[PDB]
Formats: sequence, structure tokens, C-alpha cells
Amino acid sequence: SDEEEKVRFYLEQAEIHYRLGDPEAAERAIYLAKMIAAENSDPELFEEIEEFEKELLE
Repeated sequence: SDEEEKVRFYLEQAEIHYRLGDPEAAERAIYLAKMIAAENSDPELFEEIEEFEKELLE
């Protein structure tokens, strides 16, 4: 799925941005990932992105 591929890309960006001390850049990527999941009517993926984001912040 193109949606899943684009979300994976943005989550990868979020992980390494957060690892390197740039949480705002990480949250810019998470925003785009959530928007793709929301646009595609994918609540499960949207929820997975939130759990991903929560694991990063904690």
C-alpha cells in the first residue's frame, strides 16, 4: 500500500529525528503520517502512529 509506505517513511524520519535531539522535526513527520492515515480512513494505522509517537515521547 502506498499509504503504508508513506507512513513508514515518515515514522522512520520521526525515530531518527527524535534520536538526534530534534523532537519538533520528529513531530512534523508524525503530523504528515497521521494525516495520511486519517485521509485514507485507516483508524488502526492512525492509532498505531499514536502509539509510535507515545513510545518516542516516553
